[PDB]
Amino acid sequence: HYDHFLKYLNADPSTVPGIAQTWATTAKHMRSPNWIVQLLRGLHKYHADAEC
Amino acid sequence: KEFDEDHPLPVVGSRLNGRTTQHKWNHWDQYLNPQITQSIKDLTPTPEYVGMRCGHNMIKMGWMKIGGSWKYSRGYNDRRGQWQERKMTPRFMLAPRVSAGGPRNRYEGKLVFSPLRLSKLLWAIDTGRINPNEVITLYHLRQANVVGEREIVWPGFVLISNGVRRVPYPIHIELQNASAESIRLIEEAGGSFTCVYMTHEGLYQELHP
Amino acid sequence: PTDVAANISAGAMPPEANVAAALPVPRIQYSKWNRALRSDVYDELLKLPLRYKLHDFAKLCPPQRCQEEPEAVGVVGRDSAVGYLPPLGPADPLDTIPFFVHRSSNGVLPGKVFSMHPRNLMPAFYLRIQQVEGDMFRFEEELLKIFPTKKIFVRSHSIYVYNVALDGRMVLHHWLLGLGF
Amino acid sequence: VTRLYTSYYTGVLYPNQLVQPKQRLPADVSVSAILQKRSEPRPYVPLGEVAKLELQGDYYMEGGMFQEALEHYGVVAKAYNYAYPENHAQRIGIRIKLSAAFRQTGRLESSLANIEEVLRMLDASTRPSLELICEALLELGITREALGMKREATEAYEEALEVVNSFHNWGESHRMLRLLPRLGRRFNYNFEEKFVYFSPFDYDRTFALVDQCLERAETIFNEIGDVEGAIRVLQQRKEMIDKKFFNMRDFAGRIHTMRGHWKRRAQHLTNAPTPDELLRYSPTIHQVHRDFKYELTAPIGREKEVMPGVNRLVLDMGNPYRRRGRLSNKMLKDADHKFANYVRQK
Amino acid sequence: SSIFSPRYDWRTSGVHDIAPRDEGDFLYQGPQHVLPGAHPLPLHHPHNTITRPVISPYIPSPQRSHPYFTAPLPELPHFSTTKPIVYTYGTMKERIIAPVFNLKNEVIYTRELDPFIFGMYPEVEELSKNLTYWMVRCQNFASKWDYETREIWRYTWGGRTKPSKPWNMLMPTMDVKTWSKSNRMMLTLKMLQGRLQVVDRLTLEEPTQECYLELCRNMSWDVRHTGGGVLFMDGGSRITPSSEFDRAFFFGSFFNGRNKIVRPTVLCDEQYDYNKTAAKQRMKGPKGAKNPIPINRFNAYDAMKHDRLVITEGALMQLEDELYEHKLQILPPHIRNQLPEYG
Amino acid sequence: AFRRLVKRHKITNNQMLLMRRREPYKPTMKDRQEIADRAKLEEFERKNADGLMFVPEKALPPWQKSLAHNAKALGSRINFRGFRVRVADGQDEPGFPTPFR
Amino acid sequence: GELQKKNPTPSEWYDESKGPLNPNFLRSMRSHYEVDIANLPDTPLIRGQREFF
Amino acid sequence: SRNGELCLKKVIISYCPSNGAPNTRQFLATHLPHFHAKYPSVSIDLRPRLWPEMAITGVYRDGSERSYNTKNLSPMGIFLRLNNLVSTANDYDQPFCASHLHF
Amino acid sequence: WRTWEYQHTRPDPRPFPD
Amino acid sequence: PFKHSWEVNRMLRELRLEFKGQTTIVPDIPQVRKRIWRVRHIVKVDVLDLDEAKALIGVPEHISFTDLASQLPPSFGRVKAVPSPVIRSKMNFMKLRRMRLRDVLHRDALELRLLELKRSAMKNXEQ
Amino acid sequence: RKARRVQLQPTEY
Amino acid sequence: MPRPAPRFAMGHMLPHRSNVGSQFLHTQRHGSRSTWYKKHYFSLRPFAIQRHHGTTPRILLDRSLWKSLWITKLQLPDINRWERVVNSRRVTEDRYAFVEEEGVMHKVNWGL
Amino acid sequence: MSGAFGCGSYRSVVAGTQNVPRRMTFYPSAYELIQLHKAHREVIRHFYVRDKIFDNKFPGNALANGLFKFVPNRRENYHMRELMESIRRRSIWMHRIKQQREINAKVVENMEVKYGKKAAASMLCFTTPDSNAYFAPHRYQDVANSWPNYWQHPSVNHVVPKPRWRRHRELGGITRVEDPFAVQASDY
Amino acid sequence: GGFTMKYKKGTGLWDEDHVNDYKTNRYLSARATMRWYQEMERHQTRNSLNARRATQ
RNA sequence: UAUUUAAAUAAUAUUUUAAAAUUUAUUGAAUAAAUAUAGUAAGAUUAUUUUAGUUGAAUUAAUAAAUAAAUAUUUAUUUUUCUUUGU
Ligand SMILES: [Mg+2]
Repeated sequence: HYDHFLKYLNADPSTVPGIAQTWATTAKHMRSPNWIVQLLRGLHKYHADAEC
Repeated sequence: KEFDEDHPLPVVGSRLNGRTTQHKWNHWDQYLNPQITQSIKDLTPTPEYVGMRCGHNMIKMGWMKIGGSWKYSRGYNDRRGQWQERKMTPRFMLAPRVSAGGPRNRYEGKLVFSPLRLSKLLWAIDTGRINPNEVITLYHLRQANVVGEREIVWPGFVLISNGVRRVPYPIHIELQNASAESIRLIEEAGGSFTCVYMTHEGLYQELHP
Repeated sequence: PTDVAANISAGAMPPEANVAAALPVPRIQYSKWNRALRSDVYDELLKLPLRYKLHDFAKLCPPQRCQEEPEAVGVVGRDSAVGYLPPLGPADPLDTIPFFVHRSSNGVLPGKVFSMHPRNLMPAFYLRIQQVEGDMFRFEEELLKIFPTKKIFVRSHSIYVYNVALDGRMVLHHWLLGLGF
Repeated sequence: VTRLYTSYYTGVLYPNQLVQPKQRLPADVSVSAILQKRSEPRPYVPLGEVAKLELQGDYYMEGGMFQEALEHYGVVAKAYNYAYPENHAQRIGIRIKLSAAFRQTGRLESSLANIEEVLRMLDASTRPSLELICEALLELGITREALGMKREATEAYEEALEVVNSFHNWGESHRMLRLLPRLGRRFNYNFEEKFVYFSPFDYDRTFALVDQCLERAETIFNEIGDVEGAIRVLQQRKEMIDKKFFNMRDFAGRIHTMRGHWKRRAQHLTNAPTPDELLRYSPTIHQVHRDFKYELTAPIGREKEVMPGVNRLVLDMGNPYRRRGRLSNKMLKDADHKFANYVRQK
Repeated sequence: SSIFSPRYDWRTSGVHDIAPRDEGDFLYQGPQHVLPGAHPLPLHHPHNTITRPVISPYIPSPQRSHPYFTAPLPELPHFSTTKPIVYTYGTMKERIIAPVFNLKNEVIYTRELDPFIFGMYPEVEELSKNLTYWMVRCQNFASKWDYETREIWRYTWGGRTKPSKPWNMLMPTMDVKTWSKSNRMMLTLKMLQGRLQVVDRLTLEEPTQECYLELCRNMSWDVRHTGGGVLFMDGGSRITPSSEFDRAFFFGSFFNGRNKIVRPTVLCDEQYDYNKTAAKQRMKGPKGAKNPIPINRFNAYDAMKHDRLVITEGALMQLEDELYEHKLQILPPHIRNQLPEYG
Repeated sequence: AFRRLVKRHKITNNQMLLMRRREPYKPTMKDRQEIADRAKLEEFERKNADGLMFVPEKALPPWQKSLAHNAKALGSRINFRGFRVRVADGQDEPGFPTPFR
Repeated sequence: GELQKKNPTPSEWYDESKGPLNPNFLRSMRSHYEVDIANLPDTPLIRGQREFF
Repeated sequence: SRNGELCLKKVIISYCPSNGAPNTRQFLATHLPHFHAKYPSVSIDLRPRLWPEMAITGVYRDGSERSYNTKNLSPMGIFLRLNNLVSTANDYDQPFCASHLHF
Repeated sequence: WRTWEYQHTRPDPRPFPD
Repeated sequence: PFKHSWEVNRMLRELRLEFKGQTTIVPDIPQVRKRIWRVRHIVKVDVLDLDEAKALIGVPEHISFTDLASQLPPSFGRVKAVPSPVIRSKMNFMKLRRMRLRDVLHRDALELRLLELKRSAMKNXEQ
Repeated sequence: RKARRVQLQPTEY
Repeated sequence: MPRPAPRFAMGHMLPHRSNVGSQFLHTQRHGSRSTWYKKHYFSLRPFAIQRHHGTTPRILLDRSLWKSLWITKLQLPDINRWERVVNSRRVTEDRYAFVEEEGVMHKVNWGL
Repeated sequence: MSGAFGCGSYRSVVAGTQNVPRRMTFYPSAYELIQLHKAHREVIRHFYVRDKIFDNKFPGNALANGLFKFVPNRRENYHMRELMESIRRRSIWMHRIKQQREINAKVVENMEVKYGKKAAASMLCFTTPDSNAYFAPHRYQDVANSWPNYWQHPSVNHVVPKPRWRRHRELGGITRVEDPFAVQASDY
Repeated sequence: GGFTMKYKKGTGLWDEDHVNDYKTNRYLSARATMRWYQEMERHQTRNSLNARRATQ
């Protein structure tokens, strides 16, 4: 999560949604807590969808 | 480097500089200025090619010149292990046979299909080789040349959904033994799949109507 | 670059991450039929110093919008599952790119990974690009800036990059798409 | 076995060590004529020891201690003035160095006087060195810039640009050094001989001279506010660099390991035709002189221009079937007369 | 001998006569002396313009991409290409217009060429592939027969164990893709060197040989063995193109000189091999493609051996019609999806 | 004396005539053999320092992945927890507590 | 006939800025014009620097 | 070169103007003016012919003749051999030994 | 015996008669 | 040294001695002391203190040796003993690659500056 | 004169 | 290019049968040599007697060889006449020999 | 069994797959047009081969000029085997392209009635910058360098060393160059 | 005899197409070219007329 | 069962002289065939001036154990350190 958060902070505005999706997928693969993976999916949706 | 203009260095040459043959036009020169290509000797093959084999590949000795030491030579007798078979241990008799036919025995009726990637199909449709309006069939695939004739063998194909998570448009395709994920993806998209398991003569009639 | 197995052994991570320490994260693999763009490597390319400006990943990725349209039409950019898009072109119009990269008949990029002496089934691989047109040496210098430690040869027909696998072919394709070819 | 080089190890003979002659201006053109066109709009001297002193002086000038470099240059310049005759290469060069030392010490008027003396000596010089004249006029430009004459400084800089674009060959410095990568016979180890490279900032000092010249010109243009001049200078500099790189270009030969064939270096290293001289003396523009008085072939009209002979009798064409039977001879009967009717004169 | 060999320079005297000739020998005057044949570039064939005349609007120069025109002349009728022009991966990316000639050595009009056919910049690898295939196919494989020990009946007389055999010799198989690519590259090389001439018709007033010779003399066609040869591609004309040759010209072109007429095509049939596994024992002939390329096709060897290349407008039309579908299929999808849009 | 045609190296120094072995600093055959053996043993001990980590069904060797997958694909159709298929082939028991375990 | 009566003088193709003309082609094109073409000066005559005839 | 006088008098070079072997023609084009400007005393006898002898001959001021073979040899090597010719006097041949250090 | 190596031609009888 | 065993040869190789008659200069660290104690019968050693070295070489006394070592370039011939000749070859190849990259980066930075100047000039001419 | 002439050799499987 | 055509079988090289080679290499026949004029290892190459090997010669000079041995009366109709190829024709000039006169090589009638 | 016309085959008919109201998507049918051109060329070639006539120009083989180059039995077999099948393939291609043209016209009408004239004209356009490149490179010289000879591109045309050439008459109208050569390095 | 693509033999546009010709040479004079064309036309006419005579 | 990345569809051949008598026939021990085949005894095998690694190791017939070693061809890992080191 530290590495992925550094990538999220240092990402490019057009690259933030993809890196957020990658973080969510890596969390689900690592079997992170359900609240963590839901928060990461929500953050990915927030950065991807303009109306969201 | 000369110290003065009055006393220049001599022009006496070394062996490296003196023993130099004439320059032959190479591929770079012939591509830069094609006015030099005036004969057939200028059409040199790929520079990766060295030439004919000029030495003997002697085992345990490398590459030797012709006429060299043939004393310690075994590649000749090889072209004309015991330490591993010293204990009478045959590998083909050590392990037993799982079945009389063997593993993966392609008997008549095994239904060994040829893989066809749903990602490949979607790529072809987005490219324009295949028209999504008409119903997709093996004949349409072969004519659009999305799959070469070498991959065709009875039974025709299997629709494998590799690397695909969503089909945006409905696709109406006819194949054999499509995977469950591919079927459900097409159904979700709205297209209608119809597993058409054909006999040999039926497949030949479909490919050459 | 975190050793999940070592962290679990030392007690720095929960013991449920053994699947993460054993198997990599599942991602749609980039293929010649499925252009699965990787935002991480594209961001790395954007951060790397190059002379030519690359398009944004938002424009490189095909649009993903509502699919309530009754009938589809022939837009140059439409919803595609495999992520196929026509070449966008240069990023800044007031520039001249010294080289031009043609696509193949199926719209695939020129990157093809071969093997040295494949009869012996040798794991050593190399990449060959034989669709570059224009100034091949500028493309070769850009490949030098991309892969610093690799051996890159150039000829009239093909540019060879030795000791690079599909993991490098995908980076080459990403850079080509960002440039606009 | 790896070498430690802890003992004395003599160098290896390499084609990059070939002595290259300094570029000379043509005899008809003179630097004073070019400047006017631009204005339109021996006794025994211990030269070894004085060269030691001059080397120490330029080391001082590079280190930064300028007054000591100035006095070293003065000593060795007195030596050269006594030794060499009027308007000599090392003479004008060392007085260029002396003017540079004077300018680095602050005596700008004496620097300008010395550089104008360099100009009037290049006037009388018969074939001055291209590098020497370029460095001299760069020195005069930098002295004018230090005095405050930035217009004249950039004028001298574009003068250097014009001279080196007009009377300089760009592909000579990489004539023998471009085909060196083809000497690579090993790929796994020692494969840097396939990637050998020689920076152009070392083998033709005039190129680095004009590079720094145009760099200072760009700085002066940015300081003044002449964006057109800055763009022009940058374009010309980039064009020069591209010319040099293109003359250095070459395609890659064999890539993998090539055992044997050690006698291929004779073909690898030779009088390699550089791309510059190729595109200059292409056989269609530099048409060779081919006089027919020494040959036995000529166009249809110029039949009598072949090498003369005694009692030349045209028998027939060498149809190899004439040695066959009477049927074959009847087959080739009319051929001689038809060929005569073809090659008849106008 | 070899360059790095002791036997290379042991002939240290006598090779030359001290006394020079009195008719051809001369002294070197200086740098202003023009020596016959002296040239800085290594030219194994030092042929110049006068000896080997080139027929083109301009002499091939490094400034010009191709020696022919770049824009239609307003004082000459311009004829566009029969099929629309597309620029592929190897095309010159520049308009090419050739000044078509008449049988009276006069320029009639100007016809645009095809960059896919005459714009595919040449490449030494493909040229060498074509040349090697031609020189290995044209050799006589029936004369490679040799004796064997079982064939010799009673060492010197005893034949070798593995002798050369007509069936054991190899005839290679070349694909139509590389064949067409090499032929196009050779045509482009001829165009760049400036020895390509486009004529409306190749027709003789009488099918005899003296009329052919008179035509060649009137249009300055060097046909002699020693002079530069000619390679004809007869196809009829622009209005009436024909796959076969004109009968009169085909009868008259049989001259002892260096002139060869070839079929107006650059493709070839797909070569098949029905004896790949040596099933038929009684087959005589080399292994490999049993359907080789005939002699009357265009080829790199004959194109290099013959100086001038005279193609007819019928041949141009046939080549364009045969290469249309190929240059359309080569295009990438985002380009070929626009062909019906542009028409 | 396994190779019976010794290599002739270029003689840059006269002591290369007196020397017999090519690489003197290099250990002899059996010594370097036992050295490499000890190094491989040390590397294996460093690798097995931590406990034997267990891997999922996907991160298994090919001769076991498909078998372990087909042994449980029948139960994978019905999504219910607490379903184990005790298969014969697989990762053996280490015999001690493991942090990965 | 129309084009010959319209254009008596050679157009911009009769230029030497890039390469030398071919005397054979000039002799062939001689008939299409009124002024002699094969008469070539030793200097690379350009359209802009000098007027042609 | 003895007491300010060159020993080599003539340099015979035979070549062909149209046949082939562009090495001698490259030499005559590129390095011949340089050599002639450096040593204007020696006389270069050029011989055009159909089948040229790929060899250079040096005739010295005492009747001696020294020939070098330049078949498919680069013009740089040709120039080097010509300079070796003009450098040697070709009047004797003695080995290099302690007894032959002093003539 | 390898009979497939030969073609179908009758060899001359040895010794040949006059 | 080649007459002795492989261990003494390894120690002399560490001391940077390959043949008979070679002389090297080493520090007085315990590692070098141990190596010389191991090979004390094949080499003869002389001792020079720091002041004795400052006298033997023409260096003033107000200049230490750390500054001299920091000033001398690291690109000296055979700078580092890499563990393999393949590593040595690829290090030299990377050095040549860095030279070529220096040149091409200079050219590309020039091109970038010219392009930015052109863009600024065009924008100013528009406005 | 004439003896047992060798023919083409059939390839293996 | 599927298995590009072999360069050694290009019909240009024909060496003596060596222990190395390819199955498609056309070596010289048994009992015959490669070079025609190499009767011995020291046999000098003939001066002007050329043997047109391979394809049919475009111009067969009467002194050259083509599927024939050197017959004096057949290859030399007149010994005092020298045949050359000028403008793709057989020109029969008078034979001259070089003699040293006044320090130059003059041409005299060879038969005389 | 009509899998060639694009509709469902008899197997799908028996299965009862509802695929008739499927969709109406625009399609250029460029690949189908290319294949139709190929098939038409092949049909014409087959007819020309079938209609071959002996035309012997030599007197030895002159007793065949009136006959066909085929034996009538083999001519009938050829007509029934290849010439008659090429026409069927051509008809299949034509039918598919006509169906797609009908669907394209319907899609054009739908777009015109939904969005508008210019909106549909822009939505049904495939023009791209690389399309402009492939079709006319003069409108693309500035955008990128796509020439096989990059050294002659007008962007990099400054590298070509234009020499000072002159036509000498004393040599016979020969073009030579005026500038002097460069002194090449000889030894070390 | 054996299998041979008789359906391919006679299909080419010209007579020289689809014939196993391995007795030619890289250079052919005027008589050589005339004899090559003669032999091709004669081979075609021989095949055709022999087949016709046999079947009749 | 199918939720994981590639590819230049090409086959034909593979030392030589010999180490043995059985075979298939004919004429009254000879005659003519057999590159028939010998786990295969022995020898001969055509081409200087060259450019990088080891000089006596390895040796476990047979259920879930990290790994045989030499010789030779290609080919890959520029991380720290006082110097060195062919993995
Ligand atoms: Mg090894």
